[PDB]
Amino acid sequence: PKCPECGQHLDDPNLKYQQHPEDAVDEPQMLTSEKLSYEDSPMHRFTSFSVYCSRGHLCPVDTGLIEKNVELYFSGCAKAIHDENPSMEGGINGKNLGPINQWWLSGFDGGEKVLIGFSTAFAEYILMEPSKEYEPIFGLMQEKIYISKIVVEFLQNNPDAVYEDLINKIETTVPPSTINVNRFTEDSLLRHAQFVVSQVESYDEAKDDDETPIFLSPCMRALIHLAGVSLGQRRATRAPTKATTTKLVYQIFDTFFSEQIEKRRRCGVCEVCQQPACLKRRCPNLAVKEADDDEEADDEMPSPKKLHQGKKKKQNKDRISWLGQPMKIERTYYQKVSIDEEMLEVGDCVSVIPDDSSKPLYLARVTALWEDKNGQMMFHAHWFCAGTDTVLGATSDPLELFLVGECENMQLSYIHSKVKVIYKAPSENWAMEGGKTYFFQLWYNQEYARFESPPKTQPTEDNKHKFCLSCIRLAELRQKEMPKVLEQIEEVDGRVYCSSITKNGVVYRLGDSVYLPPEAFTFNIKVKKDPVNETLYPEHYRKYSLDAPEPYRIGRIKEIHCGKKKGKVNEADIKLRLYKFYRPENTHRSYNGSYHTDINMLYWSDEEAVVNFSDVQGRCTVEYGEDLLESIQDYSQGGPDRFYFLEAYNSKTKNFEDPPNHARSKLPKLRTLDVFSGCGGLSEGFHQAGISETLWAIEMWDPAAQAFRLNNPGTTVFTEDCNVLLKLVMAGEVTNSLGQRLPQKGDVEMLCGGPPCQGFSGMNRFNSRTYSKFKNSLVVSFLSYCDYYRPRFFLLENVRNFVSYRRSMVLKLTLRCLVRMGYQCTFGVLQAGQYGVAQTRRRAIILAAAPGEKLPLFPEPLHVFAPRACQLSVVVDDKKFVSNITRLSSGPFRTITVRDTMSDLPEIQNGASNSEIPYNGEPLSWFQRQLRGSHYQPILRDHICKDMSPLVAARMRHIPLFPGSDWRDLPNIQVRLGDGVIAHKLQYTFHDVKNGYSSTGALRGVCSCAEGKACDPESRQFSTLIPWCLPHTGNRHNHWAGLYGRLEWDGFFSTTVTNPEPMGKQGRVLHPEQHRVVSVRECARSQGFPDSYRFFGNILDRHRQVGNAVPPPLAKAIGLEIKLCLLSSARESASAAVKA
Ligand SMILES: [Zn+2]
Ligand SMILES: [Zn+2]
Ligand SMILES: [Zn+2]
Ligand SMILES: [Zn+2]
Repeated sequence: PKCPECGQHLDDPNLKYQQHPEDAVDEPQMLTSEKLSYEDSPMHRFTSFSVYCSRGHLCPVDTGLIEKNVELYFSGCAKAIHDENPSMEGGINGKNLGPINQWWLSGFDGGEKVLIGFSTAFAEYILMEPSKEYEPIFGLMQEKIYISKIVVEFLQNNPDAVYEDLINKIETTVPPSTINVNRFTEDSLLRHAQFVVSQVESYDEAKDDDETPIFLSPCMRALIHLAGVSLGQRRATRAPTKATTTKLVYQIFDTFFSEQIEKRRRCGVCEVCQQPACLKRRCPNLAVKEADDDEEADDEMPSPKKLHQGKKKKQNKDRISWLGQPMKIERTYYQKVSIDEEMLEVGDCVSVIPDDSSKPLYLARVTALWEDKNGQMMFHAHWFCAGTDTVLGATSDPLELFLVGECENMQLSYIHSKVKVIYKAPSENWAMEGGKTYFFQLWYNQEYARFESPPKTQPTEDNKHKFCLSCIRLAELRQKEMPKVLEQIEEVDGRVYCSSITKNGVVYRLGDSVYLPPEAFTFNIKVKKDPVNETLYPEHYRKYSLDAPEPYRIGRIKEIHCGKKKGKVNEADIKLRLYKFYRPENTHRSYNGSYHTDINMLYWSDEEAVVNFSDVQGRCTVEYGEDLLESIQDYSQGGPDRFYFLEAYNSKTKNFEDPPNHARSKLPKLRTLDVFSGCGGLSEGFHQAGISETLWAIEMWDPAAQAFRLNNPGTTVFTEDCNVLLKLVMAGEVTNSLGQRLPQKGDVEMLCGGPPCQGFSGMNRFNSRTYSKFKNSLVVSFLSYCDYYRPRFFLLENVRNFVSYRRSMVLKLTLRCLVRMGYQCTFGVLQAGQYGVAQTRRRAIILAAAPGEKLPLFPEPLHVFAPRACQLSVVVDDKKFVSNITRLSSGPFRTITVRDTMSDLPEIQNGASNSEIPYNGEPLSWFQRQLRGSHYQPILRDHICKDMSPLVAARMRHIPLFPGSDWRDLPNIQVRLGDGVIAHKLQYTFHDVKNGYSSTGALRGVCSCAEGKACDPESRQFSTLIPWCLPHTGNRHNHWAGLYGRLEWDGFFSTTVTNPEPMGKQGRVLHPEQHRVVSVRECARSQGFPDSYRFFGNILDRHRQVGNAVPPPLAKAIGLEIKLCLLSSARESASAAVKA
């Protein structure tokens, strides 16, 4: 019993038949009425409507029957186009009104004007209210339509919105009384995914701009993949931001566009492709792939080859003759001047023509001039680097050269011409200056991509002739790397026993402690599943289609025994006898040691080991706790590489005895402005490192600016657009609107900030479209703040991919900009997890130091972390750039786990709303002890989590506790959803040709596409415990591994969480044990925020605050590198005040 025209089942109890009114005259006759008074189709209103098949069954319109060619007829009261009355008053009745040509919509912009309309070969109709009988059908259609309105209006306002932003928008929208639904959930969006998506695509075709289609925003692409959407199904129709630049900054971006600015695998299958300068044949399937592809980068390639090592051509010899008297005599005889038709003097610059493999004319500075024992007239060439050959490439000034550590001896014959090379030195008031020939400003380090201030070491009279800065640089480096013996005692055999040695500029005496790889030495050693019920766990079959290393070994120096090279000591074969230290985990305690133990603590062991000095990783202080003048806490925080012991451990007895007797015995706070401050995470870390004071912050979002105020009372927190506050200082205004005191030149010592990269964040080459955005971006505004203020220190923090955006053009242009201003600058990727947080998050960091200060290094990882997460290198124009970081893999401390992070917090349930609750317990882990304080605090603030819908909540309760459990572990069971609502079972009705049958011979398919056919809609199940969408799109998305996943106690957070959603893109977000999502505080702990840190606004505002922040431990680490630059520069002036 099915309809041969509309398909509807006759046994369906919701089926209804059409009932005509009397008047009911057919379409043509109805249309010739005087009740009626810009298109060749009469437009009229239409109330009390009903849609039906030739057989008379009331029909939906949204179901695609019209498209499947099925003739649909209608009836009701036709009224006048201006008549707003939804009653059958001023109107004629019509019946079986001509087969519906197509249906349409309008009002996707202005007011709540969403009008539904029908089109017939006779006329156009603007549907008013439906008939009694047809009302429920038009009712479901009304829902579908409202959701589509919310989505479209939200996307016009908020493009760039992420999946979690949409879910919140939908969940939060209060539908009018007229809609039969109380509120829309994620379950609704998934149910009407095909409708919504096809409507969002329709809006794009309809109103036309040069702007990005709305179906391509992140939330929309996330929906398309998660739900099983078929793109391309067509339907219905109906001044730019200016950056406050400085002259300098403007010209860089201006003089880049005005140069570099130049100018397809379509699916075929879709309805868009299957249609014919008219063009709107833009394949949605290709568009999605392209947009998804543009979001991915390339993370290994060899060390870049050193320049100037190619062949050179010789110039013809006319007259080459020395002028003046020899400067010195060494087998070699130096001279101040030489003749080569014209005059060349020690210190001039020359051009050397190479074997033109690209034709780039080589440039050098004439270091020395001499005549070798064979009468060959030589010169030493200290090579220059063309800007187009530094990281900068094409963006650089073509007249700009750079100093390098590249120099070689050559015959005077290679010289083609003497070249004028000017040093563009900084002014006396370079700091107050904010707004032809070859020149150079900086010294470039190819490997690490550091532009720094020229050495400024002047020639001694002993080497006034031979003076090469590259030779001096190489010298220092070779002698620092060198393993040399400082003081030697007495030899036994052919091995000399010493009291002190050195390497990497670190001095190692006897009794000092050392770091070593875990493979250096050893300690004293130690010594199958059953079938699943597949009817109950039908998705578990999907469960099957390198971890963190060990921290350093530690030992105290007993002997420095050595070897002998014929005459003296064999500097290479320095050996070390050491006393082994155990970490509580190394001990029989193992994993049970590592919990409550101070990350700092060790145990003494009379055990001995011999290793090479070449394996020593560094020095560290291991002291006895009872022979300490301060408390362990005071000691441990006092400085880096500080470890302690209070007991000793006998491996044989497995006992802890007291240790033996032989085991015993101002900083300038830079005045900071933090643009795009947030709640102050970066300001916090920098405050902890002691290097700063944040007196000014700029944050446009009220809840964040409020939260920054709470935590920094001394700060002037501006909430105006930074572009306005800049135009205001560049006008002499001393105060803003509220009368807040504007910072001026000299006030700001350090400038930091995280500029958003809104409309250009993508990997492909620039366009007219993408450049436009970047040209006036906050990156441009931020660089301008740097140019006007001329701060001593600068930091631009961002997502790691900032380094790869637009073929690295965002990075290259940022560096070029810093260079034109005259700054020492560099870049690097850092992994948050390596500095003490239970989270994998990389960040691009752009450091800059003013001429006069020194350019800081990137900090050495303090924590051992998984290698997969620590991919720190950057490819720029197919050359591999690396930072000064040496600790590739290892480090002094064990990883910080989710357990360390939150194992102390008291239980909370889903929807937990009390912001101020007792702790109900003491801290457990070392980490917890740190963020809580070494005292008593009563209140636990922000241990608050989202009230998830009864459906989500029920799923969370059914996720098991075993580490690694996600949605694949859910049971296929009916659950009473708190209210009247009942979460039903997922029906397996299709074959999965690729996945086979279950162990019970059951089907695994959930949609017709599992069999290779097209999707059959309304095979689409909703309000199921196992979400229908997941088996639907599983095979193409790695079985959505992690979705509804609980964090592992031993694990970490996947990324910075800003809004936890179980089917989102922010990773495993459920609590390891409790039937809820991670709390605001749990996230704050993942970010290494002290427990006393304050947040502001509603729950979501507090989640976004926490998640948007730079983790304070990463900022402390960076801050401490600034510490060394300050200390080092403060003592350099002091050891020069004496010489003056
Ligand atoms: Zn029918
Ligand atoms: Zn297509
Ligand atoms: Zn040299
Ligand atoms: Zn399907």
